[PDB]
Amino acid sequence: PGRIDRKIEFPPPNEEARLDILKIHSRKMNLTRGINLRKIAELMPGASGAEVKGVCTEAGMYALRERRVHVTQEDFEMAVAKVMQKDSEK
Amino acid sequence: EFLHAQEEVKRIQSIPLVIGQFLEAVDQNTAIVGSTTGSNYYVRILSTIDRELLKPNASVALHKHSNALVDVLPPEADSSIMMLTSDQKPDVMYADIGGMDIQKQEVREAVELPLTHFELYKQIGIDPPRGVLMYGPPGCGKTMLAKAVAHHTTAAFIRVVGSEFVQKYLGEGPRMVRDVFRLAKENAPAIIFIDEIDAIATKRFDAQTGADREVQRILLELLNQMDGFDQNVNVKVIMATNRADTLDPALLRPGRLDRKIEFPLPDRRQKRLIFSTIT
Amino acid sequence: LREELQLLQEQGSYVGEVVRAMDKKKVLVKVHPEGKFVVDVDKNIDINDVTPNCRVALRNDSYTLHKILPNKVDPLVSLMMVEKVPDSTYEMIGGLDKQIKEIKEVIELPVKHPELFEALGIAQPKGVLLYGPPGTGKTLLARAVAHHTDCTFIRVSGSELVQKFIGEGARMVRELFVMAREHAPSIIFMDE
Amino acid sequence: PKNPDLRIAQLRFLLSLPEHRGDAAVRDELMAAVRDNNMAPYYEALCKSLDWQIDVDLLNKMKKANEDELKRLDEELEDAEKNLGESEIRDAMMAKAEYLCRIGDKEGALTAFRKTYDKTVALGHRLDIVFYLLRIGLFYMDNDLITRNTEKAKSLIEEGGDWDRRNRLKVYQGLYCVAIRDFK
Amino acid sequence: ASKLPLVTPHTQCRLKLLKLERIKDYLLMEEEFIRNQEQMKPLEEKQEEERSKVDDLRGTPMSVGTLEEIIDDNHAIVSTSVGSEHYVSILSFVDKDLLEPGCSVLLNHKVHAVIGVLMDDTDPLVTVMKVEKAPQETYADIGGLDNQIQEIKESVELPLTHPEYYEEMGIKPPKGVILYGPPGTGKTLLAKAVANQTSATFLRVVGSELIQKYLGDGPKLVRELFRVAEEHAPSIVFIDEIDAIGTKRYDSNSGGEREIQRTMLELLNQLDGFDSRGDVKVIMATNRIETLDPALIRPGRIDRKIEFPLPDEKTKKRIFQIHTSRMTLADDVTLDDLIMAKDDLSGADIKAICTEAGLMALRERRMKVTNEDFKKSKENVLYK
Amino acid sequence: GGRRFSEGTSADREIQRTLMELLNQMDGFDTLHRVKMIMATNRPDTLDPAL
Ligand SMILES: Nc1ncnc2c1ncn2[C@@H]1O[C@H](COP(=O)(O)OP(=O)(O)OP(=O)(O)O)[C@@H](O)[C@H]1O
Ligand SMILES: Nc1ncnc2c1ncn2[C@@H]1O[C@H](COP(=O)(O)OP(=O)(O)OP(=O)(O)O)[C@@H](O)[C@H]1O
Ligand SMILES: Nc1ncnc2c1ncn2[C@@H]1O[C@H](COP(=O)(O)OP(=O)(O)O)[C@@H](O)[C@H]1O
Ligand SMILES: [Mg+2]
Ligand SMILES: [Mg+2]
Repeated sequence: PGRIDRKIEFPPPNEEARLDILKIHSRKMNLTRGINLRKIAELMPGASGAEVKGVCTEAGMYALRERRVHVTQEDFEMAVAKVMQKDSEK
Repeated sequence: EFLHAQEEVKRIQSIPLVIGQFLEAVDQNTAIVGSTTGSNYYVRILSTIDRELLKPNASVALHKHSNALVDVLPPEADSSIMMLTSDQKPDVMYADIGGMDIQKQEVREAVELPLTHFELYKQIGIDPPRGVLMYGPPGCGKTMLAKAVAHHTTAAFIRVVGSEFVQKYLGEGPRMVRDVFRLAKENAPAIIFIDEIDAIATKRFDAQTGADREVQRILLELLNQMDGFDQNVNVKVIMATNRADTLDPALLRPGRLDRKIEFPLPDRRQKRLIFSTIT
Repeated sequence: LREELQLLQEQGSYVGEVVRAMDKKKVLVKVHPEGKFVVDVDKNIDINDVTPNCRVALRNDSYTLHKILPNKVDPLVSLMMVEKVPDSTYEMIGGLDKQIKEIKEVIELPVKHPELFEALGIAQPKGVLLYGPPGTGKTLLARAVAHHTDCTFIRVSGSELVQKFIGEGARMVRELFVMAREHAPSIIFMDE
Repeated sequence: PKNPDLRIAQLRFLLSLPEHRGDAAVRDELMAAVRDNNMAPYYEALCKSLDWQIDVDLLNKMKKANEDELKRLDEELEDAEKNLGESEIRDAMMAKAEYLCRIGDKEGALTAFRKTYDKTVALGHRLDIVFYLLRIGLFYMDNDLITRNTEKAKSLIEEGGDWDRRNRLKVYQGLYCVAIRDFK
Repeated sequence: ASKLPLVTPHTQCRLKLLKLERIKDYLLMEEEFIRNQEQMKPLEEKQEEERSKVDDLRGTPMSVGTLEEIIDDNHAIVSTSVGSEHYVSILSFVDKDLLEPGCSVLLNHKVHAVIGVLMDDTDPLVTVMKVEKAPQETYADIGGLDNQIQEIKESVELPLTHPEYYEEMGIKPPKGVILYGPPGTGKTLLAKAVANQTSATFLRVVGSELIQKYLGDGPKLVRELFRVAEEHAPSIVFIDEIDAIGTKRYDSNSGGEREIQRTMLELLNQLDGFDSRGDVKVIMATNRIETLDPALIRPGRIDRKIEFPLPDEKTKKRIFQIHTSRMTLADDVTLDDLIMAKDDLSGADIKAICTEAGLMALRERRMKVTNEDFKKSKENVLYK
Repeated sequence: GGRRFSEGTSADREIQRTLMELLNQMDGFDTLHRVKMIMATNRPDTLDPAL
């Protein structure tokens, strides 16, 4: 007990904390007006703070594979169903 | 009378000329080069050289005795040259690779789709990947898929075997690294392919043998030279191995290798597609 | 211009690496892979201006000191340049407000205000353990705290490409401290 | 704050330049002037208005309310320095300078924005300060001060994508290029 | 320099007056003799003329080489920096006493002849293992032991400060000291108090870092540890956590348990070899005393065996007095409720409560520590 | 031939470089035509699965 001065637990993020990680990461994407990110963060039942960038970077690929220049709100819900599929893989 | 001496100074450039490499400059009209005899020097210039033709890592010319800057050169490498494009493509089409729906699609998104449609990656801003690492069990089309990319490409393709950087003489290897990427710089929006990186990028080292001190200097060049990119050049590095265990995670940091492709072994669904193509 | 036909016939100058100076205007310089040389200095060069571990120019006929060649690298700088930690800040932290308050009480405060614990008379803390599932931001929080109070964020992984900058063999791990007590408000970081 | 602040600048245009239309505009702006602690931007607008002879008690209840928010900064700057965070004196009033930007004139803004510009080491607070410098540069029509900080804005976006800091920015040149006669 | 070591009257005697007035005559006669050399044979300055004669002999390029042997008639085989070694001659201004095989030398540039020797720049492991300054407070910081505090001074401190008591007894002091007990009872803490007090050089190494990754590198590190300890002074070697050489197996070590064993055989030599040992004391500390080799704990290598118990409930109260000395303790608290909270709380547990309770005060910007600080302290420290 | 290692000694570093030069010259980027290879061993237990 004298060795380590303070131990800090990191929980997986909840619904309020999955939202703002999406908010900070979506700063550098080209967005379309009217998205409702709150619906997107509720689709992920607490994976971690690392799949959030796993989704938001991959959501650009859907808009690029159909040759768009703005990321739409149906690209994210298309992206959640692929990243959480590997959650269901092993 | 000044125009008489203006041409008279170039007697120094005559024939018997040796080759160094530019490193930096102290000031106006005086610089530091490193010879291909291995030793570095503090040298003088010749005034007719446009200074703004210098330093990516510029191959220069040096006087064989007095050893100062003489002339700047077009780039050069011996290994390999540029994939001579007439009788060099290994003529495998995409259709010969059966049952690789994910990976043929996904190596397209990281190698040649950011090669041509570059501005969409710029306009959406999704940070196109610098290099790619492909791996898996032996006999899953690692070398085969690289053949098909190098057949349907429009960009320059540079193809090296990654066990040739260990030359006998000292310093040959780090020179052999830095002129590959210089040749991928000057030529084109090119593509680098390096195979069997296990011959270079291992985990354990030993600074007492000399055969292992050289390999330590091999890796620190390409780890340096992959940091000398500025998102503007379209130089993509494809790298393929057999054992992903025996690799340093210093090589797999973001900024150097961000995309990892496994080639798993096919089971039934991709298995019957292979029988269609071969038979 | 006409002098350049004559002056360029002069031979080149060697470059070296000063280890440390000694008595009677002499220094100890090593060349590329060439041996260590005890050479003298020229009159236009101050001794105290000659830093240990600093390049120089060097003539070749007599090996006389010529000019100070600037600032090559610190080996601590090249070590972090190999590892390339993803530099972070507080502005990219998503929803970790209570942990930021905890980590500042242990690391941020005993630098900017070391007097504040003498008012309580307790020993200042030294070691922090961070835990949780992987991918929840352990690295970016530790990188941010070193970034916002000007600390030299050193992470050790026990590699061997790292090894040539710490020492030749490093029979201990404790040889890391010689670079660490030279960048005195530093932070050591370790992975799983 | 400066977020409802452009409607004030339109309503000042709505006050003066329609000459007969000068009655409901001096009512609803005064409906916003003698609340929300506005002191500075309307002395000549009172001179462009009628007499409004007793505004002294209307000023004294607000310049006191100006001081009450001013002195609680003066009650914060000594507790934020005793146990310092990230310069929490400045870090408190880096949000309360924009109040003092609205309440005072540009001088309490310009010396505190350039104060806190050297505080933050990431641009995400810097670049929001620069947008505050732009918006006051439209009210006082500082056509020469916008030329500096727009480049100083634009120099920050390239690291990162920052499209909410880029696409919002394109609106500011868009309203400036239509302020000048530059339609293409 | 070392002209006369005799001081023994230590008074106003004529003998101290006579001795130094004899030395007054031997000095001035030595002065006036050597004064007559330059009077009758000027012939040079001798301040720089013989110096610049040497400095013009030795060239301005001075290559650094390496000895590997000596043949006594002023020529020896030296190694160049490349690897091609020569058979050069040795000068006469070379002070042929500081020449060991492997010592750095100064060669000529032309004929590579041995001009001078060079001082070594040592070492990046001596300075690792050598404690620079005194660590912390005195023996008054400990409190409560009082029986083994006497024991350690008996073996280390009193042999050094009073070398009279053993001679009148006709005895040699006991050699080795081992400290064992439950974890966190103050084993490492007492060794800081020895490093406070002593004037000897103090060397410290953890037992975990004796094990290496190459073959034979382990026993090589033990041979050069006691090399360093002997070549300085009277010295103290402190080896902490020496059970960790045997309990944990690491996959970095290429040799398995039969390389740990060869390391322990070398350490087993260095404590009681047949070589002349010198003045080196060894202090060892562990908490798993039953695990290690009894061949290493035999008398002859380790003489004194010191047990540390858990703190007693009247010595626990002493420890709370120590760690809460300079803190602004509010009068809400009663220390006696804190004593029997855990029945077997160590001395390390007490400092863990006292520091963490102070950290709870700084969350609320307070200056004194209340009772509910300690109430939520032991919930945080002990129970998890 | 060998298998591979998790890199025990320093000798078999540069043997696996000699071995991976052999594997590439067989079927990497070359029409290996009219060049037949015959190999013999007493025990094939210790051979690399890439070979
Ligand atoms: N569609 C296919 N998918 C996978 N393998 C195929 C396919 N068609 C043919 N092959 C066979 O796979 C062999 C291996 O090709 P390739 O050398 O690319 O595999 P590899 O993964 O590079 O193995 P190694 O790394 O050991 O060389 C080819 O020689 C070919 O005979
Ligand atoms: N009897 C004691 N008197 C004063 N302080 C003590 C006592 N016992 C423990 N401590 C405190 O506990 C801390 C740790 O003690 P120390 O590490 O020396 O115990 P240890 O038995 O050596 O631990 P380990 O068994 O882990 O080596 C010290 O900083 C000291 O302040
Ligand atoms: N709370 C968070 N806010 C923003 N980004 C996060 C967060 N947690 C993780 N990340 C992402 O995770 C990556 C950092 O990895 P990290 O989670 O620190 O590794 P570790 O598993 O050691 O904590 C970064 O790229 C970052 O974008
Ligand atoms: Mg292959
Ligand atoms: Mg201890």
